[PDB]
Amino acid sequence: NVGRAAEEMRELMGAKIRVVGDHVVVDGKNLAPTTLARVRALQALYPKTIV
Amino acid sequence: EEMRELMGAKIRVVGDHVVVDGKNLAPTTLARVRALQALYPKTIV
Repeated sequence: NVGRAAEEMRELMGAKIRVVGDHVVVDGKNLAPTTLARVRALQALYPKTIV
Repeated sequence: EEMRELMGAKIRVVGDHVVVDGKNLAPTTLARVRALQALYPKTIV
């Protein structure tokens, strides 16, 4: 279930925007390198991830 | 629980996998943290 996977991602970052769509989708305009590195650090939690 | 005792600046949460986070940790602390990486394959930092 991607619904629970999305919730886990949301808490770990709570400037990003989290939406469910069909796969996990993360978007943002001006994010710090640390935030991007943190975001792609969570990439090892679900293969179906796009940034 | 084993990870928590071995470090008791870090924050330990259960989530779904073991999650470790912190802002300004010493290199020794990071080296110690990834030294515990040989205890569970499902670890992220």
